[PDB]
Amino acid sequence: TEFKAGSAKKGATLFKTRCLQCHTVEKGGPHKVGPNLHGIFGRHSGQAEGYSYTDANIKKNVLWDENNMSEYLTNPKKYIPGTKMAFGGLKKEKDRNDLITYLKKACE
Amino acid sequence: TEFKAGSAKKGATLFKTRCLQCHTVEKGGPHKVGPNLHGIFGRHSGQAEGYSYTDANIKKNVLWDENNMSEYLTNPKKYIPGTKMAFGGLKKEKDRNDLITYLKKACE
Ligand code: HEC
Ligand code: HEC
Repeated sequence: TEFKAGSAKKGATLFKTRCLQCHTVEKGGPHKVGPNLHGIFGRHSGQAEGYSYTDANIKKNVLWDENNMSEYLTNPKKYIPGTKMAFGGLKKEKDRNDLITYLKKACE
Repeated sequence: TEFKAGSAKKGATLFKTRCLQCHTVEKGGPHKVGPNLHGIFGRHSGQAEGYSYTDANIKKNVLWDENNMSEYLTNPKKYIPGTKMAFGGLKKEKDRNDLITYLKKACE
């Protein structure tokens, strides 16, 4: 790709410190501020039921792959202008590789 | 995406006339000229076991999503220079949408 595997353990702690405030990853996990992300890989943006997405996310219709996800995480608002996800971004590719490695695994 | 759903039925007949000569889609289907494609979506290129891929496909490490797949099908050799897949391409987006619609479904 333009994405390579990292440390899932490192990625777990990245999740906890940077994403857990708003999201769950487990199957049967609830929506919070943000939507539960189980099964995100391969699904298009805006399709978790019971969550109120912005117009912007839905119409962006991103197919979530480890690769798209990387560009998204760099700068969410640059990627989906108008998203209400209030997260600045993960500028280091190594951080993103770690986190996505952990998401790839925990969201299946 | 930059890909929209079409006719899975139309996509089935596209498969039969243009891809079936070399590939199977069913779970438990054999490799032929080309590899069995069950589960292709979300997997990287070159990872079906028991198939002898070209150096080119493997190192290209494409993550197969309905979207990548479209660009691939336009012109396989332009996309993976050196691939031994001898298929010229499906130039009409509508044809590709139909076929991918059918693959999305039959390869799960
Ligand atoms: C609250 C301050 C957030 C933090 C921190 C993170 N996310 Fe988030 N995310 C949040 C919201 C409110 C939304 C909805 C956006 C909208 O415009 O509707 C999102 C969305 C996602 C998505 C898209 C999900 C989809 O189903 O399309 C993803 C892939 C995502 N968020 C991932 C994620 C990760 C991995 C984070 C840690 C770096 C993270 N988000 C932080 C809110 C919040
Ligand atoms: C024989 C003349 C082919 C026809 C017609 C089609 N494909 Fe093919 N495909 C063929 C080969 C020999 C290979 C291997 C390529 C190599 O360089 O190793 C491929 C590969 C694929 C792939 C990649 C699979 C992977 O696991 O990475 C895909 C996605 C694919 N072929 C799809 C496919 C479709 C949908 C076709 C009909 C339009 C099709 N191929 C035609 C051989 C032949």
